[PDB]
This record gives sequence, C-alpha cells and structure tokens, in this order.
Amino acid sequence: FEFPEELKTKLQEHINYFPKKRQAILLCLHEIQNYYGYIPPESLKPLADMLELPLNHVEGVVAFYDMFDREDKAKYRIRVCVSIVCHLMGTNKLLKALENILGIKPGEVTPDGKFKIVPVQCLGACSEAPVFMVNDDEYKFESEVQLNEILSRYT
Amino acid sequence: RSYPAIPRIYAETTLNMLLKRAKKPRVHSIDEYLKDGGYQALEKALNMSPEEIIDWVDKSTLRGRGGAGFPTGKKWKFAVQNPGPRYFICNADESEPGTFKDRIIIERDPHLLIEGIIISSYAIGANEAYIYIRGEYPAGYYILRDAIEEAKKKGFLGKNILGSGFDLEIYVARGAGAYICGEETALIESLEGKRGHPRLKPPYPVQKGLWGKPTVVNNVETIANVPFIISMGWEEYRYIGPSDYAGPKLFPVSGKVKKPGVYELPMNTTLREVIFKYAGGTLGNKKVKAVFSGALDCFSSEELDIPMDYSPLGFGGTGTVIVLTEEDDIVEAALKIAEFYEHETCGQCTPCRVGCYEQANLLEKIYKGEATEQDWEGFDFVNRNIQPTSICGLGAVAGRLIRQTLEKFPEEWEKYR
Ligand SMILES: NC(=O)c1ccc[n+]([C@@H]2O[C@H](COP(=O)([O-])OP(=O)(O)OC[C@H]3O[C@@H](n4cnc5c(N)ncnc54)[C@H](O)[C@@H]3O)[C@@H](O)[C@H]2O)c1
Ligand SMILES: Cc1cc2nc3c(=O)[nH]c(=O)nc-3n(C[C@H](O)[C@H](O)[C@H](O)COP(=O)(O)O)c2cc1C
Ligand code: SF4
Ligand code: FES
Repeated sequence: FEFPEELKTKLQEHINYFPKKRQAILLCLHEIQNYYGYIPPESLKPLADMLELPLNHVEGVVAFYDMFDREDKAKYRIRVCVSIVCHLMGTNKLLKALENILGIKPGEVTPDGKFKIVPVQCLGACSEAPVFMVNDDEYKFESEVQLNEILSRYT
Repeated sequence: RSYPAIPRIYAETTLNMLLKRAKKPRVHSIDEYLKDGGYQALEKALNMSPEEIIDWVDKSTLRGRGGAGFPTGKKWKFAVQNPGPRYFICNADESEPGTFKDRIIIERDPHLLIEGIIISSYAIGANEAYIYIRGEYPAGYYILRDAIEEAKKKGFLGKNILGSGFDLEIYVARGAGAYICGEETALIESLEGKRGHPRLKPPYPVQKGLWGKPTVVNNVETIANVPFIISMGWEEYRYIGPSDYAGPKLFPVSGKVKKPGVYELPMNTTLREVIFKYAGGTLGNKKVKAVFSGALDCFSSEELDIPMDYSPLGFGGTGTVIVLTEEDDIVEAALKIAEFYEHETCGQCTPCRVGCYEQANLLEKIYKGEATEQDWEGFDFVNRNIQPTSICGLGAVAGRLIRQTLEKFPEEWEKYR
C-alpha cells in the first residue's frame, strides 16, 4: 500500500510542521479521512512508519478519537448534534427531514456511498440549534425545504 | 481566502472589548486589526520585563475563563519558578454543551488571540506555543493558520520579534472528537501524539507539562484579555465590572430565549438580566423552568437574581446559559446530560467508566418506562458514586447537575416512578 503523491506530500507537510513527528498523528489521520472518506485499515502501517511510531500506538489513537471511522466509506459526513440544546430545539425534526430526503437514519450510509449520518455531541453553536455539519461546513436547521437546498450543494 | 461555512452566531457587547470586532460575524484580518491599534500592546509588552507583565496580570485579578476560575497571574508565577524551556498552550478545545464563546473570538478576531499568546509567551519565557483547537472547528483551524502566517509576515512571530531578542513559534493542533482533551493534562498527552488520557495531578502542568517541562495552559477567552490588560494598564482594567471579579466576560446564551448568542457584559450582571434584559427574554414569553450552566449546574427560576461571577453564591463556570421553559421535561433534559458523560468518559477510572455508562443506561430506562424498582434504586446509587478514585474533573461532576435536578424538581422525577 502506497499513499498517492497528492496525499503523501500533505502528510510529510504535517509531520515536518511540529518540532516532533509523532505530534502530527491527528492532523495526518484527519487528512487520511478527507482523502479516502474513511480510515482504510491498510493506511495505518505506512503512517506508523512515517510517524516513527509502532503500529499498536496508531491503532489505539484511531480507536480513541471519535472523528475517525475505519468502517464505512462516505463522500459526505452529515454530523448531527444530539446534545441538550439541539434536542430542546428540534434535533428530531432535523433527523426526520434527513430520513425523508436520503432515506437513512443515524449511523447509516446511502446506497451510493454519498451520505452518512453521524450522531455527535455538542458542536459548540448552541445559539443556532438544531446544528448539523456536512463535512467541514456547519449549518442551523430551519426546515426540510431549507435542508434540501443545502444538501443539493453536495454533488 | 475561502473557509468552511460557519453559522452566524449573534454577538452583543456593552463593553466593546473582546467583542469590539467579533460582534461582526466575519474574519477581521491583520490590516483591519492593525488599523484599530492592533499589536500595539505587544510592542509595549516587549519593552517591559516578562516579570512586569506577570505582575500586571496578577494585579488585574484576571481568573481563568475555562471554567475553574484560577488566578492567571498566579498560574504564571508558579511556572516561572521552575527552569525552562517553558511551553504556553491555548486551550481552544471548547466541547462543553452550550459553550460557544471561544469560537467567535477565534473565527472573527484571531489576531486578538494571537496577540495575547505572544504577550503570555514572553511573560513565562515560552519560545514555543500551541493552540489546541477541537476537530469540529475546522474553519477556526484555517482562520488561525492563515492569521499566524499574517503575523509572521508582519514580524510579530519568528526569531527576535521586533528586535527584542524574543523568539516564538505558535503551532496549531487539532482534536478529533474527544471532550476529555479539553482537560489540560489530556490535552498535553494529545499534543504529544497520544490518547487523550488525563494524568494524575499533582504534578500540575506548570511543574511538569508538555515533554515534562513547565507548561502554562490557558483558555481562549483568558488569553484574549491579556492585550487589554497591557494596553489600558491593570488599574483601568480593574474599573470594568465589580472590583472583586473585574474585567469583561463572554456569556454564551442558548435554549428558550428570543435572542440566542454571545453577550459581553460585566460579571456584576444577574442571570435574570442576562435572560430578560439582554437575550430578550424567553421564547413565547413562557416562564423559565430552569437554567443549565453547561453540563455542570442547574438553577431553578428561584435563583435568577444571582451574580454572573466566580463567587460561591454566583453562577460561576464559563457563564454558559441554557434556558429551559415550563414545557421542557427535566428528566428528558437530565438524560441528555447523562448521555454526554457516558459518551465522554475516558474510562481510566473504574467508577467513572461504569458510573457514566450506567447512569445514562438506567436513566434512559426511567424515561422510556422500562425501569424496574432495582433500576430506579441503582440509578440513584450510581449517580452518587462516579467521583470515587477519579483523577480528573469529569468523574467529579458527571452526576452533579443530575443530582441538582432531583433535589430541585422532585415532582417531575416522581412521575417517572
Ligand atoms: N470552556 C469550556 O469549553 C469547558 C469545557 C469543559 C469543562 N470546562 C470547565 O473546566 C472546569 C474544570 O477544570 P479543572 O479540573 O482543570 O480545574 P482545576 O480547578 O483543577 O484547575 C484549574 C487550573 O488551575 C491550575 N491549578 C490548580 N491548582 C494549581 C496549583 N496548586 N498549582 C498550579 N496550578 C494549579 C491548573 O493547572 C488548571 O490550569 C469546570 O469548571 C468546567 O466549567 C470548560
Ligand atoms: C473534562 C474537562 C474538559 C475541559 N475542557 C475544557 C475546554 O474545552 N476548554 C478550556 O479552556 N478548558 C477546559 N477545561 C479546563 C482545563 O482543564 C483548564 O483548567 C483550562 O484550560 C485552564 O485555562 P484557564 O486557567 O485560562 O481557565 C476542561 C476541564 C475538564 C475537567
Ligand atoms: S475521572 Fe473519568 S474522564 Fe477523568 S481521568 Fe478518570 S476515567 Fe477519565
Ligand atoms: S448542543 Fe448542539 S451545538 Fe451545542
């Protein structure tokens, strides 16, 4: 297994950013999930070598941090906040609208590998509840018609 | 130039300090910052001794804005008594339910934050500084990297900053879904490239932090006060609000209010004023049932007249205000707090590991009417026994708010029995 030069340069860039190589593990993994749309299991060994860390170390880290999914491949990850404020302001109406539009519930992926619903804890935008992200982009849920237009921007 | 989409959180100030620019929901770059006298506190600080700066921050009475309210000048004093190299860290992890105050400084006035970091670094003699930002703030991440490059380009970062001989590099690190990484020792472990597991304290980071070296960890909002302390002097900074809890304070207000957002007010303000005078009162003019101070406290409608300060009878915490009205079920609300803790325990401590899981598992059964008399009795017991043997503040508080609701609203709880 070999990372394409598109990703390999970016990884080295992160690895050479901090004073010590090992500190770039979270930045490297974020870049791996952005490129593949998940954490491929095969990508762990080359990364462990680049970070000069044992494999067990890297595996433990991927397991520890929730922003990483080594199971399903999705082009777009709809992070839906399920915490106190969003619950109080209509998380159920956001999830119901998502289910009507894409046919999927939290934890599921669409058949085309395009969209995955990820239930997350407080996203720190509680004044804009119900909050959801679509990869890096963050929005306040207003209605199914509003949501529909947002999702349509993801090709 | 093009950052990820971020919601336009409403911001309002009576002081025009931390929100002077961040009251506008957009990135204020270096030229716009410099135009408002930006980086001039840095210039003044580089001419002063690092010790003078520590003394000014001590005398200003600035206390930590990351929830525990420890005196900042004092924290800096502790670190400087142990030899260098020293490390300065900006806690930008902000994962507390209802807390979204730090992100508006980052995203809208990054240079206010950068400036504070440089003065703070010079003060403790840290030549290497870190911003640990949560992974769910990617826009803030890119806004900070870009702004750091702008400051390096204008000679505020690098070797021999403005001919003072002081060297500084600020590195920006990203979290990845772990609330516990906001706890300073877990944050340090995560900076080292490891799992976000809190270390046993003492030692405190000021003695043994990053790479076992003296390390100062401060919250975004705390650091943002440092350019103001230097610019106006500690005396004039102490003029803002009451003399015992002085300076500006950001209050993130959400839930059942007409005007949800971040409010910059003095700490003499009452919780009642925050809700009705500033956040425009309750949505639909319904009566306030309770107020959740993040995932920490619960204040009934009988406790709205308390100050928003660090006093024992005060609101405290990060000044996070989640307003609940009469139609909101407190048991349904308490379940969401239980679920948070269950999802965030690092599992190092057995009573925290099992207690956080069980409280949420049993409270869910209570709510869904699946609860036996033993699940009810067990729920009460587990809620009182998450704290034993815990090495970090998470295990200590996991049952705090939920215990409060039981004591303050017994009627709503008894209906589920
Ligand atoms: N802002 C947010 O997003 C957020 C999120 C979660 C939690 N929190 C807050 O975190 C708080 C709990 O934090 P904590 O456990 O770090 O609190 P703490 O009381 O143990 O310590 C606070 C700070 O004081 C320093 N300190 C304390 N005693 C010291 C000593 N004797 N010598 C040197 N340094 C010393 C610590 O190094 C730390 O930086 C809660 O009140 C909560 O509100 C904030
Ligand atoms: C579980 C837990 C999570 C925390 N998360 C944060 C956080 O997101 N941001 C923060 O600044 N402090 C957080 N803290 C508090 C830090 O441990 C630390 O006290 C603070 O960053 C120090 O900065 P201050 O003195 O300027 O307030 C957390 C504490 C605990 C126990
Ligand atoms: S109290 Fe809980 S969150 Fe804190 S160190 Fe122990 S197991 Fe981890
Ligand atoms: S509770 Fe959902 S963003 Fe805070």
